[PDB]
Amino acid sequence: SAINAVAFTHSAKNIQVRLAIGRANGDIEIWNSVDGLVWVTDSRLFSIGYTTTITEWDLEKARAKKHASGQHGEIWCFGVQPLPRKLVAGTVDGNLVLYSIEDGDLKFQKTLTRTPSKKTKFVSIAFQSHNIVIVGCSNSTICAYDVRTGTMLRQMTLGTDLTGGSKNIIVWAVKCLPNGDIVSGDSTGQVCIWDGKTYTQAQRIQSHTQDVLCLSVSADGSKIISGGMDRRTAVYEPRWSKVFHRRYHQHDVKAMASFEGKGMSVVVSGGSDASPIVLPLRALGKEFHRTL
Amino acid sequence: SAAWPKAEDPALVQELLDCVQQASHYRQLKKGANETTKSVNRGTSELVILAADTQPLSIVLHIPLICEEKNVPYVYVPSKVALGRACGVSRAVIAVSLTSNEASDLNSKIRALRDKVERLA
Amino acid sequence: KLRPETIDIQRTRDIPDTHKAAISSLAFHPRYPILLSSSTSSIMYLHKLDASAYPTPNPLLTSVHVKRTDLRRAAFVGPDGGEIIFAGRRRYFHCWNLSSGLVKKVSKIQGHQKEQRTMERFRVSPCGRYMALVASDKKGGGMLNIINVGTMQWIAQARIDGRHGVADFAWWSDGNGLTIAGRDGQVTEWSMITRRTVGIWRDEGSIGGTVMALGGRNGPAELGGDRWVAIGSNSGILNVYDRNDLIEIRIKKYPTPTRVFEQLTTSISVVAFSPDGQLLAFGSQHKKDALRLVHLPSCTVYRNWPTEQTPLGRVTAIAFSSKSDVLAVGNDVGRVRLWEIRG
Amino acid sequence: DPIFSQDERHLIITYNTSIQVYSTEDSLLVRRIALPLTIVSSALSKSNPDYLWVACSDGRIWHINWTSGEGVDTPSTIDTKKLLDMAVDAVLLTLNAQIIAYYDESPQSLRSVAGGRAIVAAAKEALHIGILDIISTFDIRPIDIDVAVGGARGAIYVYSIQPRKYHWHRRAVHSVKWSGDGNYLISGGYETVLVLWQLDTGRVDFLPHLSAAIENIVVSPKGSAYALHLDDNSAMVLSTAEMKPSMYVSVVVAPQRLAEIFNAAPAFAMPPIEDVFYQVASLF
RNA sequence: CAAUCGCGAGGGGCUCCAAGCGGUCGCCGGCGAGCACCACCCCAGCCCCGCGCCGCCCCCA
Repeated sequence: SAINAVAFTHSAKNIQVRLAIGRANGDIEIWNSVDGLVWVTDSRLFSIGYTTTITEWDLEKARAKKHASGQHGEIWCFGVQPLPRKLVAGTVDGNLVLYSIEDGDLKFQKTLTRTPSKKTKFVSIAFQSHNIVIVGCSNSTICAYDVRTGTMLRQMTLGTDLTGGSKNIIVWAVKCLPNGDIVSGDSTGQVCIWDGKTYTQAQRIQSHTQDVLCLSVSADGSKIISGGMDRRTAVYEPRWSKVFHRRYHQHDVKAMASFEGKGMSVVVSGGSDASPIVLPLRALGKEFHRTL
Repeated sequence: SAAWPKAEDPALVQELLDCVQQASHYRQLKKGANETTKSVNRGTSELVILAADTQPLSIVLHIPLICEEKNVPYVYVPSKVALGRACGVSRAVIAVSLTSNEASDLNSKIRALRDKVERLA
Repeated sequence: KLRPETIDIQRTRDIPDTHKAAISSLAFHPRYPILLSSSTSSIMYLHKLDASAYPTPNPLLTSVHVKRTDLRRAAFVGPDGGEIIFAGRRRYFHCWNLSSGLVKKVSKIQGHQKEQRTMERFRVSPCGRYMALVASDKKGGGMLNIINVGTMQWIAQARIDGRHGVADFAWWSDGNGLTIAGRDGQVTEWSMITRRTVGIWRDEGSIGGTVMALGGRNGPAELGGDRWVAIGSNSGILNVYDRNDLIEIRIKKYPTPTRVFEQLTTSISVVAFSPDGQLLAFGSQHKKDALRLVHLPSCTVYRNWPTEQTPLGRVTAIAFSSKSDVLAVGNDVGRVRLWEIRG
Repeated sequence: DPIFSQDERHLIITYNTSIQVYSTEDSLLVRRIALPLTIVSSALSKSNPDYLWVACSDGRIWHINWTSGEGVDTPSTIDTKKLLDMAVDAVLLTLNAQIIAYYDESPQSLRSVAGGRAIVAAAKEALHIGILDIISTFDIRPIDIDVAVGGARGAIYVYSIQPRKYHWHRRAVHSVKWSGDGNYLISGGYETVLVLWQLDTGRVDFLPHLSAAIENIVVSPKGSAYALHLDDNSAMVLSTAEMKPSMYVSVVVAPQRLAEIFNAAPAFAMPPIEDVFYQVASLF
């Protein structure tokens, strides 16, 4: 019933762009228990549930074409590389697992590296550049890697959980910038933009009260859309600040997806109120819309 | 290069050198390449670290052979000076080996540490 | 002007007042020959440095009992030296005037009281504008909260990553940024104007890293203009780096010290430069005469002072004067001793 | 509307009957200065003196000072309607429905922007910038300008095109001002809480419990003490980070290397001493 | 400590007694300690969650 993943086909004629949702039954639905899904373009979508299988999905057949799997354990994130292709998929055991998307086949290619602590469960990824990766962790750390060599760049460690109870900052969502910096949407409500050349933080914007589960940037690097375990989304503008926050949603917001083409620059959010809800990017322009 | 079990500077090197220092305080530590080689050939060794900052690394490339024969885990840290004052020597220790006994919390730390080294190799 | 291998130091008569605890902090006034002494026995003392004084030489100006705090650090503020900010382990810190006689209690750092349960580990910039506090929360890192002392308000934060947080840090001598010694061997050259890290670089082989000082002239003006940095570790080794050789802004990730200082065997606890940038006094408080003294830029340890028979005690704090001509050593039993330096 | 002195130790308060100055350091009122009603504003004179400028509800321009009682005799009535708003610069300008200086909706207030001048006019939802939510109050900072508008609700829009919502207050805001170096946005409210907007890393920290009184706050000339006007007929000079009222108003070379210059080739078969001297001076 | 107030095992017909135990306001009551109930790691345990064996009860047979 609930949303767990949204993705647009492109993000930039009659070019077939489509919208791919993942419904918490296990379903997938496309507009004009699954846990993640991406597209690939150079266009086919890949999804994971909680099990270790990462599966393609043929659309005109509407059947699970070309399953893939592996040894390690539960995939909790994956993503595709940009151009100057593979997949990177981080799991519970601290492995990050590269899958090959050589021309048509989805192969279990290679496990590059893994954290020494088994108690570091990865949560999300985003790609700072072509060949180097940003991954959140179940501890306070988010961490960079290189896939040319597999190596482990600087741990970008967040603090403790000050507000009460737990110790660990569980980083639920990580995204990137065209500027070269990376936003980390952690637990405890906060967001923080980390610098990209030196991999340290530069700003720690506290807006939400409960953990930001998802966020997404504009395609020009201008507006940042966060969405939390509260009923709350919030926008950010230029180093940065927030503008406002309206409870568009009714449960926690669980998945964002932005699009900036065809004269229709919209960002679509979904959570656990079973109601996908679409926003413009020009947030002072006009109202919003929702679809069920 | 030949340092295919290269330990990562994000705190695995730090836990290696810290356990080097604690084994140095429990006298479970054979320091230097020759005494490391004696501990591996005699089979007393529980874990062994080398240094990839060796100026010719061939002079420590010989112990991964006998560590593969005795089946003890080896791993390289990127600084013989950090290994040297990790031991507490006032010189540069190029390769260190650290043994164990029947009952110690240090032996537990060796066990978890070569569990992480087994996650590398 | 003093030559590298042999120092003309001499024993000036000591401070009369004795403390009931170890001397946690000493600080000379930046304009006048005044010594500020402060202990864990809740008491600070101001002394004027006149060696020909009578009845008791180096007489006492005033003796401030601060209630219920144990003075971990007291420091003059600014080039003029008109304020004394002091702090114990307690959740507040006072500032005190020297032109009006106002004691003010800063008890709230602005939405970061969760982040700060001490005030003890502070520094104040050489231009006197700002004042960084070690925020006492680690879980694998450490941040410095920067205070505007004209308002006493938090304006910036300086998180670095490590295991046990910040060891010890130092303001740039221009005041435009920091340099932070963490507890894994990572040292961050932070920038206040951009409020961003210039670059992170590693000490030579540091396991922990304990203390840090900084100072000199004709250094990198993009790194604050201060020339030498000394970083001390758990192994008692003090590494001394020229900060002109961190530039290759691209900081060299693995630089080489100008000199490794390996004379002391136990954990380096104090480190200081003379404010003309010609002496480095460093030491430990786990052996008796664990105080060494270094000529800069030549990086040589003086071999004639101290001797077997130099009374130092377990050195808890040192301080150079404003003219780099009087050294102060306070020990584990609560006695300051003073040495004039000639050159 | 309360105002400090150029040398910080004097506070200045207008009442509904007179003008009273105060010692910020020591005590209560210094001068009862006569000011009849047979009140719009009071600021300081800008360029040379620090006398005063008071405007009543109709045109009677009092140019009156402290350090004396001089100025109790000379009003001015050059304007015809009852005066609504009032601002001085350096050069006086008065909002009457429009300006007179030296438009659709009802006027609210009018403020002046420093030496390379600009004007900021304030109707309900309009606001007029002049180069050369329903409003309640607003402040400003130059250097090229930034305007913080409060509101009849608890939304504090910030402008530098798009505002920023800084909504906290569970009623109208009564006071919004920029702090000092522009880092914080010190705001007040009906509900006795003096909120410090962080405006950096977007946190809030405040002074909650007070005499049910917050309206018309002012900031020190330095980054120091804020003075609060207080609806229980009280002002309150609070120094900063105390949040405690200060005023309530109701060549080193080792020898062994030169030994190593002279160890091999003992006296004969040594290199010639031009070369040995080049070894020695090259060591020095 | 001083004023004050509450509940109520256990026993007896909504009431009665009582072992006890707590709260509030004043303490010109006294004592003790202040990062740190934290950082790094290891061994277990409470709880909650996964997957597979048995222990038992089944139905045909």
